[PDB]
Amino acid sequence: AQYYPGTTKVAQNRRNFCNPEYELEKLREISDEDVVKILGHRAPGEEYPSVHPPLEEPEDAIREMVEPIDGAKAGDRVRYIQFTDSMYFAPAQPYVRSRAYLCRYRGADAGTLSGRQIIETRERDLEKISKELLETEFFDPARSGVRGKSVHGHSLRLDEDGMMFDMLRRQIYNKDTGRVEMVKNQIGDELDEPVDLGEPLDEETLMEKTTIYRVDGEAYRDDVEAVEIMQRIHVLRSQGGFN
Amino acid sequence: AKFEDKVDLYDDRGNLVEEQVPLEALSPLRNPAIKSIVQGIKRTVAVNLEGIENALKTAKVGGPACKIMGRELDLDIVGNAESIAAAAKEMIQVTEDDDTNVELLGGGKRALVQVPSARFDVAAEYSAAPLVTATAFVQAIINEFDVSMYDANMVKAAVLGRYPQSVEYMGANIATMLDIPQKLEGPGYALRNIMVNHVVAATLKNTLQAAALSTILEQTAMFEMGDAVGAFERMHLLGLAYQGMNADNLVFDLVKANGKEGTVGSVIADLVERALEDGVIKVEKELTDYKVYGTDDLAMWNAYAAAGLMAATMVNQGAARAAQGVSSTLLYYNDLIEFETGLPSVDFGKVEGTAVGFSFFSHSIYGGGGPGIFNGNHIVTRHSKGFAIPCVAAAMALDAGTQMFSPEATSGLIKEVFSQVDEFREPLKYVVEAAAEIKNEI
Amino acid sequence: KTAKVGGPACKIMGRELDLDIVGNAESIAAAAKEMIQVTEDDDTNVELLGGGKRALVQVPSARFDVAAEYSAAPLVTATAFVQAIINEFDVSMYDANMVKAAVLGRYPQS
Amino acid sequence: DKLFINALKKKFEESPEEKKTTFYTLGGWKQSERKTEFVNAGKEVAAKRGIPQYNPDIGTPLGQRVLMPYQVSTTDTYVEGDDLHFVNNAAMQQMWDDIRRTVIVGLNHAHAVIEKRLGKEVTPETITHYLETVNHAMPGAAVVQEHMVETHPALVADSYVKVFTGNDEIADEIDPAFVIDINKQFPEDQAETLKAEVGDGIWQVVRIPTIVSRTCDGATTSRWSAMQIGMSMISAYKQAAGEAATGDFAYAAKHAEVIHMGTYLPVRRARGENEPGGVPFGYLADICQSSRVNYEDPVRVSLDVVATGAMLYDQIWLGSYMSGGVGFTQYATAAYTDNILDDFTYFGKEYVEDKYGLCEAPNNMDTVLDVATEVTFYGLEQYEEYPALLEDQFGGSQRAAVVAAAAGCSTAFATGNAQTGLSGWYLSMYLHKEQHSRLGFYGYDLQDQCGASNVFSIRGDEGLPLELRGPNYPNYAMNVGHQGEYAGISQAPHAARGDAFVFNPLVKIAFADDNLVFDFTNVRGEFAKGALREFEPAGERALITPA
Amino acid sequence: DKLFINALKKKFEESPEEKKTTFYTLGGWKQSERKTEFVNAGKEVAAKRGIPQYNPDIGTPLGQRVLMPYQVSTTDTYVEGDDLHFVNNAAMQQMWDDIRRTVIVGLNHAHAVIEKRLGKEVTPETITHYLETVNHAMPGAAVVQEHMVETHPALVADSYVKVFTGNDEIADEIDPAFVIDINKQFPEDQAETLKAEVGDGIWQVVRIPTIVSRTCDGATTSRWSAMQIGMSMISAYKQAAGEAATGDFAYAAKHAEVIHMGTYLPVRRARGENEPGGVPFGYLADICQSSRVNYEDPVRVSLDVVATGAMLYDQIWLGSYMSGGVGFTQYATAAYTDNILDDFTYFGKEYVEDKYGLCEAPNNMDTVLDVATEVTFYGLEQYEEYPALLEDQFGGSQRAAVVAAAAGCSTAFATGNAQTGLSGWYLSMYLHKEQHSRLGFYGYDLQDQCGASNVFSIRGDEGLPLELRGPNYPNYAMNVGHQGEYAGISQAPHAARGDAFVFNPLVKIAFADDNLVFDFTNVRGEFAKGALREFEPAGERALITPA
Ligand code: F43
Ligand SMILES: C[C@@H](OP(=O)(O)O)[C@H](NC(=O)CCCCCCS)C(=O)O
Ligand SMILES: O=S(=O)(O)CCS
Ligand SMILES: O=S(=O)(O)CCS
Ligand SMILES: [Mg+2]
Ligand SMILES: [Mg+2]
Ligand code: NA
Ligand SMILES: [Xe]
Ligand SMILES: [Xe]
Ligand SMILES: [Xe]
Ligand SMILES: [Xe]
Repeated sequence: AQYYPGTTKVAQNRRNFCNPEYELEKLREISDEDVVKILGHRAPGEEYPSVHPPLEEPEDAIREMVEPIDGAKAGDRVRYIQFTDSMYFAPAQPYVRSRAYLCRYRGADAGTLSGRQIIETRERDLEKISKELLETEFFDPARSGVRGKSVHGHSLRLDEDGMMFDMLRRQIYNKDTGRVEMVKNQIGDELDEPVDLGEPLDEETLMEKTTIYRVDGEAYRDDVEAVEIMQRIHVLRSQGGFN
Repeated sequence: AKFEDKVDLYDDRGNLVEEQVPLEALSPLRNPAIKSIVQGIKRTVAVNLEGIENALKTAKVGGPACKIMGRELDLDIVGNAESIAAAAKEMIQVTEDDDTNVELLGGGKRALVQVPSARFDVAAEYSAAPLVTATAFVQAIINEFDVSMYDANMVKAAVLGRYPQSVEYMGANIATMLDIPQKLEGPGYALRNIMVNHVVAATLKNTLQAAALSTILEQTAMFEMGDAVGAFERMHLLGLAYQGMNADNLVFDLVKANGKEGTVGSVIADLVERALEDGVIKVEKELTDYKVYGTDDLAMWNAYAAAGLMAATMVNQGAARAAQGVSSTLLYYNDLIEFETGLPSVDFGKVEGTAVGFSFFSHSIYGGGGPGIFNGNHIVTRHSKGFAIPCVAAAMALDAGTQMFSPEATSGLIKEVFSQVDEFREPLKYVVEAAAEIKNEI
Repeated sequence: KTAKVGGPACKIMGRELDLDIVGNAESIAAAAKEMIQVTEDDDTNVELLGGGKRALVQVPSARFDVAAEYSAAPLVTATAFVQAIINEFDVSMYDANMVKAAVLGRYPQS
Repeated sequence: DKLFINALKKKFEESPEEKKTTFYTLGGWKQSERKTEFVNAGKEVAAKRGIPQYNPDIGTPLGQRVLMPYQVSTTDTYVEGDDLHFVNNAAMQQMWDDIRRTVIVGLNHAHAVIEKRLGKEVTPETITHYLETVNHAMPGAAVVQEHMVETHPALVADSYVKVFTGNDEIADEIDPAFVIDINKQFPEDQAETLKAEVGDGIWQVVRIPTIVSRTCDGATTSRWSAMQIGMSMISAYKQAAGEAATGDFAYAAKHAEVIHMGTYLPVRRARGENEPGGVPFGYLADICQSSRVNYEDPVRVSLDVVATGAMLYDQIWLGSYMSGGVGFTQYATAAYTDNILDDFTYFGKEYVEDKYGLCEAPNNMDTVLDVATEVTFYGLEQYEEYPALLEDQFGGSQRAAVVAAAAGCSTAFATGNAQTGLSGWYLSMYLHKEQHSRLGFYGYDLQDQCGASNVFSIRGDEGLPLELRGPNYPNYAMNVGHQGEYAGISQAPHAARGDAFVFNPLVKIAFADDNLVFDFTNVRGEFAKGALREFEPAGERALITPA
Repeated sequence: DKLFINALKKKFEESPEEKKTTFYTLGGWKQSERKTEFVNAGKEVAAKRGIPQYNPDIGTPLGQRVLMPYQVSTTDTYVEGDDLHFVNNAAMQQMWDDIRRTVIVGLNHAHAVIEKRLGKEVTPETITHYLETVNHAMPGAAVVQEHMVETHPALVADSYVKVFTGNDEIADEIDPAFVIDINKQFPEDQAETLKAEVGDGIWQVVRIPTIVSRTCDGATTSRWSAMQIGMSMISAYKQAAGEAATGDFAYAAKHAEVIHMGTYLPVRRARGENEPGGVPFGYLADICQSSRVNYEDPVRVSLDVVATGAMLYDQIWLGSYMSGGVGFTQYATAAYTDNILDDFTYFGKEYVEDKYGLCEAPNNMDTVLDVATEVTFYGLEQYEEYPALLEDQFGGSQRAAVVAAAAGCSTAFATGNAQTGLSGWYLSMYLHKEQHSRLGFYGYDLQDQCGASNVFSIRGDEGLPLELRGPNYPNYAMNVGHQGEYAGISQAPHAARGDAFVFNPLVKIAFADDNLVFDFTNVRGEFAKGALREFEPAGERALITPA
């Protein structure tokens, strides 16, 4: 699959996120316990609450052909993880996430907004996905944020440390260490022990990995082949609706 | 036949049934089974005899939390259901041995009623089914117990509710699949104002049978709305065949090839391959490491893309066993396939647009609800002309119990009664057989 | 011809289209009947009246055997005559919406 | 003495029995303080705006007869009829606004979604936290997003959310500021009936701002309510601010467990929810709170409902929504002024009480023919013996409504059944028509002639118990002088029976609330207070306007 | 300088180009004068009523960033966003009331019935006598019957009836107090177009009282109008007060020659006539009177329509009628604050003027692909170069609506056709979505994705010229950030062409009236006046309420 047209770094970064054969660059190591703490749906070691009994406990050719994910077999709840991406060269961006999620992950419910992007799926499968979303180049601890509510910041100016605005301040930059610590879960509840999220990517690497077009980076109007395809779809949609 | 297209018909198990069937043999205007499905929906009414008895016994009539103290009537309606149903059928029928059907269910607690077709041959719309059924059972109950003139109005309230003070049958103890004609978003929408939960309930949560029935209802309404007329008729017939009828086993094969490990993106890649394999699309232009695809048959590309859309829904929401992600699948299958190919998505963007609001109005505060409460006459999901609702019926069929407003909560009377008719419960069977029987008359 | 569409005293200046519809009413009505009819031998009837100024249309009964109510008659007739007028004069994509407003009015806003 | 004698003596100098008086020498409109105020105001209006307006010389000259004052029944307040026009009476406008801006929303499905789909606990402590959250958000304030602009708390001070439940122990655990205390508002036997009807259910009574209700329409109420319920559910129970389960609360609040005051109307009289035409007669009887404060006097309870409905249905609904202009003020005041309907109805009550005993009469046509005929003849004879009474209620429609309301309510006092009371209403009309060879206006008895055969019909758009009927019942959809009285006949048998409610116990509880602006326990007393320009309504824009 | 620079400098201490600022140290809600007023008011409100209300400690703490002031575009008025909430802004409420209480009723059929069926004469002198009669009766005063009670003339001082006609001699013969003079209100070339459209027809502009419109609903307007027209026809032309021919006037006034501001809505969004959802985009452009005072600046005319529509459709209609609560104030203020949309649209005008010249471009997709793409890139680049601008219009929906409106209006400036302007609107969305990998809220581009295929469709519920579409167009029925801008795109090609009207010449003339309360020639200026609490609305009850 080609996934997306264009000849800029942005276009290639969008293809890289969508291509399941592209191995996402791992930038940090996060423990399983910290991921469960960041999600905030259950305490580490707490059993998965069930919305319905396990599947083993009707006749359908589709049901027999589509292998369910492990969380659906057990009857786990559908929980979420939600990210906010700064328009100042965050590596991932809202529509890039949803497009990439439905190429890479099974049983995914993705939603795109300007100030947030959410995926809902079975709880134990979300934890496996959230690990990759938090450890890889999908996430930057300064220009990106895990936010279940009060997501204001994607379009705001940065603070003195280069951190994106957060009404609840879930991610704290440490001036002494140069690393970001997550002091609350994505809904804003204080954690017992913060989770180290590593150092923010420098401005050189952000522009190398970002998927947003900007005039002070790579402008969308200069990626003439990408614009041409969007204009082509607009014209073909118009003609199809007429006849 | 107006069109040259022919399709190979398959069953809900991926087995070939009939090869090279003209496209219009599946048309609602020609297929006798689709005619039997549409006419059956118009004339079928469920009567809750137990609910009527409980309403009369408690004087709880006319809407939620409503009661008139002092109006209680203790009538053994369920105990006398045989005599009551026999008297009602005598008033419902036009002549003896016509197609009037009255059957008791649940030991007399329920009643399946099918108003004779002769009443509809001289009627403008479909309201004769509940109105004749309600008044026949009201009269039958009154005659059975000799309810006095001063008490009979409570039997009327117990059966049909607060009508005509309310516009609807508010608090009634009868149910149909269609709603009152006043609630149509527009003329010709009546076959769309059928809740997805209603379809899933009476299909008994079979994915392919729910998908076929939803497509049958949606595309048949496209004929009544005038959308499937002239330049657009072939597009709607092709969409009916490939997306809802498993034409050429395309939906089935796509689901089979991506069922164990596949995603929406993997279903797209296989669908684009199949369209290129079958000559539906061809490389029109080459950009920098990007092939621009074109087609000389937009209606056929739309049908192929619509098949993969249904298959992507079955793969994505089937793996999760939760229907809620169907709004995401309907959106990004179409978003991804446009930048994958350079061709317009299903319904030329209208499925993607419908999915945007459907995602919103099923994950926010401003209205909507669960996927099962939507329908073609909902303001949120009326915009795509028959290509989006069938995927929701397939998704709700795969939901393993994650919905508060499931068909068991909003369509309980439908699941018990309307599923008993074999035409509605397994429509893929009869529509394929009927198309084969008329293949040489098209 | 006057761009007076969509209700009483309504007009969109600059949208005027001069089409000789009545002069070609025979070809237009024949083209519409081809879209209104189900088969060549159903009970579809399209007749011109007043020298082509009017048209009597009877939508075939086969469409109502698979319809819930009666709105198929105006909706199928309206879109068949809209398409027939557009095909007759090759009305461009950018002007065709005026033919739709002239036939069916302000629906679906009203 | 007859209850209307004092009012008649206040109106005219002659004795009530005198058949002669003098006309044409009263000075026209100059006899009236109110008309004089209007003439001076019309001059100022025309002068300020440069267009003629009120002019007593247009058309025919008002005031060739006595321009009567009216006694508001059950009070000693005497006003000119112009003071009872809904445009001139802020108490009447606020009564409708208080109904229009109210909706009842259950918490039972929502709490089930919280515990099952979200796996979180619901306790009286969480309900209190939610209620404190919703009473901040409901008037129009933010709880989640950053940089939100909000409504002025003083402009929306009348909007709030309360809850009630039949479980006394649960009710005592919720913060009492948010609880409608059934045990404090209703007498013992009524409170036990209502608490038994509600059971373990928890129901919200939501009132949106009057200023919004006046700016928008009735259909806004349930939507405005649902948005702020949904936001407060997100905040109080720590949901993601927009996930899949959030859609359940929206559907629950907008459709699943919502009780509208009025259902929507068909196209010819196109109107959304919470408009007067959608309010059934049973709801209107239950909105009126006379039942819980005058429960020993079923006549007083029934006639307070008549006053509620006559003003709403005839003056605001039929007199403005469906027509307009000068309106139907005196068409309605005939039913709640001068103690005229009171005298007629207290007669029928005593007649029924002595002959049958309340609710002891047979529920058949014999009781209808007896009670309705006796009360009708008594009522019509009062106009024949007191010429000042006949000149007071000068319109035949007025008289037909008052006489039949007494006959209908009395028949319902006897049978304990509202349907035979309705049959007595129409019999009263037929006897009235024959006695005086006249009835109402040109089209008064459309429903009245359809009446007898449709009382006990069971057909599609004909058969309904009176409690379920309303202004949208086909025969009733057009004409003045009926709907408000039908609401009184619906209240009549339940008031005599001692029932806590007529049709919906949740509606009855929803208006037993001291934080309402209009006092629904004293409807006629509120009408008099608004006529005297002493009523303080909500929704004014004075705070955001210059001095 | 860019037109938005001044507003950005007033909002923040940093220069508009700076990418960094400081947060969290502003004191929360204490940074704002308005929030401080709300906190104090909520404390007083809660104490007075005994129920908690506004509480800044509920939910999340507002004010971690700068709580911005907003410049009302084309003015020098700076207010906090709460002052532009429709509940807090009496000018916004009065703008909608002036539309809701207005109806246009022809006199042409009525005068024909008088002369043919009644055999009586109609002259300019009789029309003046009728107009003097109707301006007494329309506010709620009697002309025929004895012992009528009337509305207080001071409470209904805003109700009146005027007439207009294209015949200068007929207009000059009617008393000028009742005449909307087309020659005085419109420039010459516009006046000739309107007078040619009206011809010898005589049309009434009826405005019923604001206090009634707020008490009732929009469907009251045409009924209230018809009642008082009929009574004045009976009085002025000496009919029997109720004969057969009287029925003709009623049907004429209620159906035959009546122009509603809004048509009724279907059941799901059940509403009668004259509600915002029924007002098509062409009517809204003609209601706005910027066209007759700013006819030399097609950008100024188009954006005054955007301001008119964004407030009504998003804040009142979608933000209250269809939802409610805190609402959609800033979803709409993005389109009429800080001169942002002005800067974007003046760019596209000059681009079109320099490259094509206004209305000289081909009406095809080539012009769409060129102008819409160029204007879109300009709009998005301003957010990229001015971080304060991106922090100002922080919501993606806000940005998508502003950018696409400029692209749509500019494309319409080029083609002189609103349908290609609409196509440019949706193209802007597609380019915007791909450039920033984001667009609007969760469900912003439902219509935006359906857009391209439905611009030139001809099918039943898909095909309509943009002037005929409105809030009931199926794709448009739900979502913010479109409807007000669609009205501006409807105005754009006619403003560039110099047309006197967009869709209905009678609607355009009917609001060229200085006796209106709201000044529709200066919509944004009126919004600023209401934000400063200096606007005096109609419909207040102060006269009938205690001090
Ligand atoms: C709970 C929801 C989900 C839903 O159905 N509506 C919400 C909330 C609702 C509430 C918020 C009131 C409160 O705070 O109590 C209100 C005011 C509607 C109401 N009930 O009165 C509203 N949104 Ni929302 N909402 C808005 C917006 C937005 C933008 C904000 C993006 C950002 O980065 O700040 C995003 C959608 C997007 O990503 O594009 C958004 C989301 C959301 N919106 C998320 C909450 C997001 C969060 O947790 O912070 N709104 C806007 O884009 C601007 C206008 C603004 C509206 C208020 C106004 O117009 O003045 C408000 C309109
Ligand atoms: C969707 C539909 O609601 P229901 O799903 O029917 O509850 C519809 N409301 C709306 O469209 C809400 C519009 C305003 C809130 C969203 C603004 S983006 C309506 O009430 O008719
Ligand atoms: O004379 S009519 O009875 O038509 C009018 C009654 S208000
Ligand atoms: O977050 S949502 O887009 O659903 C709400 C927008 S106000
Ligand atoms: Mg008081
Ligand atoms: Mg002024
Ligand atoms: Na109102
Ligand atoms: Xe079904
Ligand atoms: Xe859908
Ligand atoms: Xe009572
Ligand atoms: Xe103009």
